[PDB]
Amino acid sequence: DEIDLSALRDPAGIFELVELVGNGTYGQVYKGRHVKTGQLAAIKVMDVTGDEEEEIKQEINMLKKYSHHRNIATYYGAFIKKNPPGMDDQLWLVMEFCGAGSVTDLIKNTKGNTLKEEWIAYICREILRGLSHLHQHKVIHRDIKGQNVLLTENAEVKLVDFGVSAQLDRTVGRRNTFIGTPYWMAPEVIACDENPDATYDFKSDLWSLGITAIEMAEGAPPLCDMHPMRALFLIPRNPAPRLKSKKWSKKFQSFIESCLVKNHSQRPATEQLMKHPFIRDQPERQVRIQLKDHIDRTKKK
Ligand SMILES: CC(C)n1cnc(-c2ccc(F)cc2)c1-c1nc(C(=O)Nc2ccc(N3CCN(C)CC3)cc2)c[nH]1
Ligand SMILES: [Mg+2]
Repeated sequence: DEIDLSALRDPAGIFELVELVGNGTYGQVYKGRHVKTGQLAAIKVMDVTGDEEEEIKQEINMLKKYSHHRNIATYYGAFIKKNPPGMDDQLWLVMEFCGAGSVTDLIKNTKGNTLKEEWIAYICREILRGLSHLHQHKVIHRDIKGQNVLLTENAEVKLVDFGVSAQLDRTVGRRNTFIGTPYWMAPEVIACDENPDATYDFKSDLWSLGITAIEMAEGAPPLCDMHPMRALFLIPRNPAPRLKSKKWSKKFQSFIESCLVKNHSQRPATEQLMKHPFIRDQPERQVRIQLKDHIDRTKKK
């Protein structure tokens, strides 16, 4: 796990920045086009500062090792633009371009800001397959949310942004860093803010998945109205958030119930959530026509 950012080549005459599509923890993410081929790629540009140096090395290594997986946006390589001595250099991280954008963007471009149970089931399983791969390699994402779940032109689900992700040595290993997006953060993660003896593990990603499912169902996560600091206080003490409507199937209500167990000890693991009827029983690996058509309607207008 040794990266040198000196032997990296200049991106001039290879990739160019077309438009800004989003941002990722540290950096601004662009739609990059290859100068010759016209091949599209997601490119995160960020200043190589001493404060965010080891956190960028962490990301690259994690992407080099695990991004091959079909449910993780594939890392191609890195370039660097040299600013004059004393100034910070621009690091370019090139990656698979997810043409349809984020789950959050699909929600906003759907009637009543609510997705079908069958899309939520499909996406939730693809996220679980991505998380299962990561957790098996002692990885915690620690920032699972609609914004970090992207879709390709083929409506293939991809996890992105390993900027606040943890690499563990031992299987039973634990973390204590208060990090993530407040609305999606698990209670045992939020505990670490004030309590210095509090520790968490991979289970925290399965809570965030639970909130991401509610995000897809209702259009936004629980406590999205109030201030993040006003939300961080209630998550640990309030009862597990549920779906407002009862029109949702009993199996989908059961999946949110399984995901959002506040006590991480009683919470099911990744492999257990895969066997849950909501994940196991779906109409799969061919029939995603509705999604591919839904994003084609967005392309026109
Ligand atoms: C931003 C995301 C949270 N992110 C954080 N960090 C990295 C990243 C990028 C490159 C690397 F090498 C490493 C990390 C990434 C990352 N966004 C992508 C990506 O493809 N994003 C994308 C593409 C298209 C859209 N459109 C919006 C408008 N219309 C509806 C059409 C679609 C929106 C967003 C791929 N990776
Ligand atoms: Mg991949």
